[PDB]
Amino acid sequence: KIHPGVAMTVVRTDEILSENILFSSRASTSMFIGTPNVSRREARVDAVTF
Amino acid sequence: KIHPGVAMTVVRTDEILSENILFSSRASTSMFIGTPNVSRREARVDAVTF
Repeated sequence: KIHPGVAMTVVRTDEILSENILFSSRASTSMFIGTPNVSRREARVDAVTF
Repeated sequence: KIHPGVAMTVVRTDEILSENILFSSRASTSMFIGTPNVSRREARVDAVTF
């Protein structure tokens, strides 16, 4: 319990889960909504994936 | 530059980029041409290749 020649400086991060409030005024962004499209990704003989 | 007792015959190949005139007579072959088939290969959601 004797002091060495140097002194340290601890640095740490503290993760904090926080409920936020998001605001955005009207007429903020314009959007284009496209029609959905379906296609087979992996045509397994047991079960077709879509 | 003394001529030795043996004679030599050099042989070299010369590759030549030529042009060829092709002929055929009237009604040489008979092209049976069928109607082509169409197969959608890539069912991509951006542009489809047939």
